[PDB]
Amino acid sequence: PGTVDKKMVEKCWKLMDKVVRLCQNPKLALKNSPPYILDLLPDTYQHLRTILSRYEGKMETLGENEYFRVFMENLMKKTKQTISLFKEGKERMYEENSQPRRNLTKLSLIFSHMLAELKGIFPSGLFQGDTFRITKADAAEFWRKAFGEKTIVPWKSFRQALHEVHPISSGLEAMALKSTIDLTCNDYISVFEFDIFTRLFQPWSSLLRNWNSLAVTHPGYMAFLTYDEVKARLQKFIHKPGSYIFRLSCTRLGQWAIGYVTADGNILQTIPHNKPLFQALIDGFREGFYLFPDGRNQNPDLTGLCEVTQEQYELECEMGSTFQLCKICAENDKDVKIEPCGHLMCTSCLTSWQESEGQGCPFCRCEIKGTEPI
Ligand code: NA
Ligand SMILES: [Zn+2]
Ligand SMILES: [Zn+2]
Repeated sequence: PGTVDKKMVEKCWKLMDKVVRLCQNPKLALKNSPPYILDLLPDTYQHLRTILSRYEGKMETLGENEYFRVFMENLMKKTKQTISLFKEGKERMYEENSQPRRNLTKLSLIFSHMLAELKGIFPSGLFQGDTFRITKADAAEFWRKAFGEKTIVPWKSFRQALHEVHPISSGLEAMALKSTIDLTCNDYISVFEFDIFTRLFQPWSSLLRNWNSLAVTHPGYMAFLTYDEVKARLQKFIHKPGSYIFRLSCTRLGQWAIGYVTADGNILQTIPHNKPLFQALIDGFREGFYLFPDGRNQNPDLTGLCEVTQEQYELECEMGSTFQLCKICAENDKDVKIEPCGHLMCTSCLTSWQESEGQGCPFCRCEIKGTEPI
């Protein structure tokens, strides 16, 4: 990734301007709900101006900073990808539920994560990547031992280092993990992304089993939603007290929020504090609040996560080995992803479901907007 100079910054601002103008189109009728691309790109522009200001008469130093170089390459690639999406999408961009339009939401989330990361690494415009404080102590010790004060690490190197303490036992597991951690979708892991991941999937001692059981195999997991989208989803279960879902929030990375239907006709949400999510969900099940994930009658049993020992390493190795298998047949490897639910399976099981007249996704019955080969 090349040195950042005045010309490159100029080209990025023009590319951002084009994306903003494409997204102002009244026919898209974007609601200002997060991630709101019409605020994010102006806000990213503004924070870059703050950086450039702090580095006035020091552009040669800023322009060589590795994080900054990688960020500006990604900003240019992501804006070009968004412009390309409109060009190829044509009138489908105006269909609220088209895949092109859902792809715009995905890019908008990425722009949101990129701005959060930039603000975290350049608070007030000054590079502070090398003094970034990782929240969880074990995760912080891991990063320092493997990487020192580095702000970003190529995925290939991050994987090899993490594997030494938390085995990544299969290629498919690695791809799923990368999609979870690499928020900015650029094949680098920053200290900021690592901080987020290790807060979400604490405790460190069972990191990857926590991730699998919360983000892969749990029907209550909604990934990034707004609170209005959570309420909209649970309102369908307003007459089933104990129905619950849990989500990430693009405006507050590193935290979970659990929405649930009460016994009195209300929907509330709780942000768990000083408690891993799985313990929050065990407690809430026992207490009668979190009974029916996404309104389903069956709730996962997370107590196997209760207690890096040698035993943890072996449990994670086994989970990672089984990860690649399609869980409908338990025979073929996963090789297709359903959109928009994101569930993975083999194409044999998808076909069999469809040939039997089965509707929507074989796991969750969500309508299939498209599929993507793995
Ligand atoms: Na990244
Ligand atoms: Zn299968
Ligand atoms: Zn599904």
